[PDB]
Amino acid sequence: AQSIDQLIKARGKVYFGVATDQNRLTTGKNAAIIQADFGMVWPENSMHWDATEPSQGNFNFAGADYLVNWAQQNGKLIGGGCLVWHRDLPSWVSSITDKNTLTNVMKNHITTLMTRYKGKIRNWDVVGEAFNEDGSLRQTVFLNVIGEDYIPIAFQTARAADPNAKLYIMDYNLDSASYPKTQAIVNRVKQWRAAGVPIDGIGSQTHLSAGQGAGVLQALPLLASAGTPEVSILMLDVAGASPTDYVNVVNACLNVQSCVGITVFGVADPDSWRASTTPLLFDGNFNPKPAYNAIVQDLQQ
Amino acid sequence: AQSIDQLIKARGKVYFGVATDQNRLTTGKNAAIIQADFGMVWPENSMHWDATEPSQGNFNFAGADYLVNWAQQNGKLIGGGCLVWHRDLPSWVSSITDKNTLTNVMKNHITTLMTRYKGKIRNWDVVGEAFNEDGSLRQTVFLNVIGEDYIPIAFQTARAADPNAKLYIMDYNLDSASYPKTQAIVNRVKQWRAAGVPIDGIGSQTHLSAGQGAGVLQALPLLASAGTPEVSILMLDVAGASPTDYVNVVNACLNVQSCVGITVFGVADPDSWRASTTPLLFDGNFNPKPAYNAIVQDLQQ
Repeated sequence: AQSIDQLIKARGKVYFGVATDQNRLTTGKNAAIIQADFGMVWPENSMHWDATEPSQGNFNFAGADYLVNWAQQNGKLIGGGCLVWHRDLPSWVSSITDKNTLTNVMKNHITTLMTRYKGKIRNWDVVGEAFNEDGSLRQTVFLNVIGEDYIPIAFQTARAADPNAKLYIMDYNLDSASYPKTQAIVNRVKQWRAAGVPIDGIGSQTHLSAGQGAGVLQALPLLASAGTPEVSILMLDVAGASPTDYVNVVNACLNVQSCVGITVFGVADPDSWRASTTPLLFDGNFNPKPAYNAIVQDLQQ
Repeated sequence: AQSIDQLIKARGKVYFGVATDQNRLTTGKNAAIIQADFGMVWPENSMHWDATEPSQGNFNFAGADYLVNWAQQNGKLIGGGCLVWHRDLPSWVSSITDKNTLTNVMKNHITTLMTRYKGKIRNWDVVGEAFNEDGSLRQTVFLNVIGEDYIPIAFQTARAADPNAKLYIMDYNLDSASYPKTQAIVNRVKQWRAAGVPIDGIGSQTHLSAGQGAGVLQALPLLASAGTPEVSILMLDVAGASPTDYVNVVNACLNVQSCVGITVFGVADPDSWRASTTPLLFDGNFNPKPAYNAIVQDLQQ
């Protein structure tokens, strides 16, 4: 079973990565597969806000520490979870109505996580899921209380905390070039970067249905037209795991110079958040599926 | 699938349980199977010392809180994870050399966790894996620094923290009645209870190879001869998952009045610590295996 990370590096990319966490690495065959076949690990849950700061100032780092240590001991790159988003946000944060307080709470959360792992994390998702489907800004507690400058503030705070990290904005449903959300994030990132905001990358959280891989061949070039140094495919899975869909997504990254790599949202189907759609590259016996072998063949040519 | 928890309750027992945690409940089909078929949940990792007190006096409860909330919402009993053992132990604990200090650290760890969930946890494993295979006490930091009184102190502290909870000592390789460790824990528990130590249960961490189920029919009655109010089988798995092995373990519990129930160490084979031995009751597609149906039939006769 050849390594898709080694093959994608040979094509000039940085990594083929996977989401994982402590109890994945201690069960199944996940550790062995990640050691052999993937070049970068991401925290499935252990760096999100609900996991890391469940009460104000009460930081929970045991899970993230385990992942970072494991990655360093096994020579893997590390991607950092989402620092600022609304999903599963603890109630103590969404209850805050004072602009100064929330600004400092946001800054402290960013700075504390990034400082702890300073120099060890290749890229951080600083802001996630900030856009509505129509392309307007999603009305989260951060937008409602801080205002539109919360995105500039978050990225400026992150850059100061670890200047070595690549700083990403991330969203989903960026999979079609004709979708308003895709066009909107490009336009806003262009305008933020022109004003000096340090957005190094756009990460596309690519959760696809059967047959949607082909659209990424046109969407990813559009995302790259925003002019960020990097773009990436994040937390990829595909209902049905057709080889055609997976190969199309891989070729989209190969076709876009600034695409640095691809991360898949888990190793084996039974550990997927949508396991009934068997959407990953390894089956419930940890055997590589046809999609894995099709990626290998596509990368060899 | 018919519920083995309902069926074991119909035979006069308390529960058929399973180990789980937050990222199991949000992936695969684990939540649906636990809702339908199991009556108790245990924390796979979220209550061990490395997860809950990675620095002195500074506790991490996000993962454990999630599990406790989920269980209460879904009407499930909750078993508490091992409070005092040598596994998953942070280096700050194992570097302590003063008896008074380590005693206070141990008491504070016990009291803090048990107080937080006071009244919500049916069972706590207070001390785990305290015995060598020859029946002598394992030379852990607790034994080396405090001495053999650490076990009485741990149980007396636990009883004061939550008098409602059933307090267990737990160990593995208690699966054969002629094995030295089995008689040794009986000897010591009888002594401790005669000295008024509040040991309510012996929990047998039952990790079996093929064909070893038959021996539990003699070992579990021997464990029960120590006179604790309860015994249980914890974190059960069986290499090969033979119906004969699983049914023999179930019948050992049915044969022992004081055996309150059985907990299996996960739901589906790919999420096992020894997945290559396919040792659990559901396969990698979340289908019940022959051993599951054999338990169903055994409990109905």
